[PDB]
Amino acid sequence: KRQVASGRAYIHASYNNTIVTITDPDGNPITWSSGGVIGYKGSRKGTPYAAQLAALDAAKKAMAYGMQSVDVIVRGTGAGREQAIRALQASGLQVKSIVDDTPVPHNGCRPKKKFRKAS
Amino acid sequence: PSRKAKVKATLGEFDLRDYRNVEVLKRFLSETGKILPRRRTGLSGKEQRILAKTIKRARILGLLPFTEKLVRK
Amino acid sequence: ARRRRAEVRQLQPDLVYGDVLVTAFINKIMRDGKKNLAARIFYDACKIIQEKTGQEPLKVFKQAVENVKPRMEVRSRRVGGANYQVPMEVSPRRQQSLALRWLVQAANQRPERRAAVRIAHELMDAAEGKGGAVKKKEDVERMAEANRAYAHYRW
RNA sequence: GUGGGAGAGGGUGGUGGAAUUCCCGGAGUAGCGGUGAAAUGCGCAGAUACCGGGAGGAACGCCGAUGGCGAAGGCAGCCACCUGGUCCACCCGUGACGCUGAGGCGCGAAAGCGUGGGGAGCAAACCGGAUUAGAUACCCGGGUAGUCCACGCCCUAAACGAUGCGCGCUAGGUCUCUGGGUCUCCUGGGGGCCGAAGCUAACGCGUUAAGCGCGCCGCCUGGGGAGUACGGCCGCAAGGC
Repeated sequence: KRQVASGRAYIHASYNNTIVTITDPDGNPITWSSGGVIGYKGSRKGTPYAAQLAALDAAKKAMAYGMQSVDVIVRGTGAGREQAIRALQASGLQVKSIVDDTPVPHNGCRPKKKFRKAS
Repeated sequence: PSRKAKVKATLGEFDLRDYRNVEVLKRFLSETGKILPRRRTGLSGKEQRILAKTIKRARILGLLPFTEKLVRK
Repeated sequence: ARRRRAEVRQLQPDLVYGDVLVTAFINKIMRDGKKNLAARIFYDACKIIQEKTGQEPLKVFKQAVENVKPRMEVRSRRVGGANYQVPMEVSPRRQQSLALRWLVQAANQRPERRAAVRIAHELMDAAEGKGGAVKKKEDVERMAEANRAYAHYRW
């Protein structure tokens, strides 16, 4: 209930869950969805299907604020990130562009054991 | 394969030491602020080693990026 | 079947409709190789589909099979610990085997004392979209598409 | 000596951007997180996801190598200063000034110790969740010392090429780093691979020797008891020799 139309869609994939946040031309979120927002509670939350549903839920809800066109921004890798980038393209919203902006350090903090054994 | 074109050949006689030639330096950067490997820069161990310092110097001055976002995906 | 891809036994068409699919169904009714009693039952039934139904039996039959063929089914699978039920298509071949089998099964699940009738009535119900046969079919699809989350284990 | 050169060699000061955490503002709801599944945990005092601002600590993506430097330990953002080693060309100067080296002295990863500072992330101990027959573990959530700095101490290691240093001599082939040249290759120094002769128990080594020789140092003498006991020396202690 503002009527935006043009905006951004942040897809935050991960090996545990996917969460999409839609925003206005300059960052402030309009609506957000995830694997939890919808049914799924544990492992299920990750799965590409969930990512899909969540993507859609995100668009549908954003359709209300009158959204139409969006720029997609993918962050991270995980259980079905592409499905999300697809459910959007189909959701109805015209996807203006998909862009990987997954953060990466130029080597700063020692990661937790679980993510070390590398170099 | 990486047989598209050596950045070196696709260019003139430049001073690898010059840290302000944004024009040419920008040529050795990936589709991100990343410095290309010799495989693609067509430079040599020594040349390529001098580029790095130059491309890094240029980054501090703000002329060259440290990293750019990827489009498509 | 480790070596070949075991080809399908081709059946001799019906001795009345010259339809192979029919022989198949008759073979699924048969038990202890008493193929005569089996053939009879299916024909007596076809004549029960003629009376109580002004339609040609053969078309009622094929119609039935059609509604009873599942198009998606769930197949178990071990994936990291638990045994997730992966949903997937059903071969054209397997669709038939299941359809016919299910019909005869549900048919023999009916009450009417006469074998030939249970088949007659089951087929019809199946055509209309009702009956124990179509139950299982719709139950299967329901099972899949309800586990359509683990479908990324495509198989 | 003169002249060319390469380098994460060392020390001091400065400084750049990415990311994490925290804090502030904005917009925004109902979950986030995590696993084999879970739970603890966090979140309506509004978390997660998103935008902007700030503070702080630690590390330095790509380049990056199959690479380079150092005696070893070890050393990688960029900048300047201070500083070590080392190669090549010219053959110009001294004229055996050489080699090795018990003891000495110095350096010596990590952990650890003392005083003070710092503390974002990580994380012994510890506190919880789960798994299990039990779980003093592996997995998950927290978390102190510590990890960072300074000054002092400790002196160990699979401190490894498991191969002491120097010199001479003994087919080549191939890739590579760095210098010279008459620069489709020759020549010098370094890093790899394959291999002559030869060596080796074999594996393998083979101009970067584990080959053929000489000089000097260190070390071994069946296994366990045992790197223990005792004594001595060193250390604040743990402990070391």
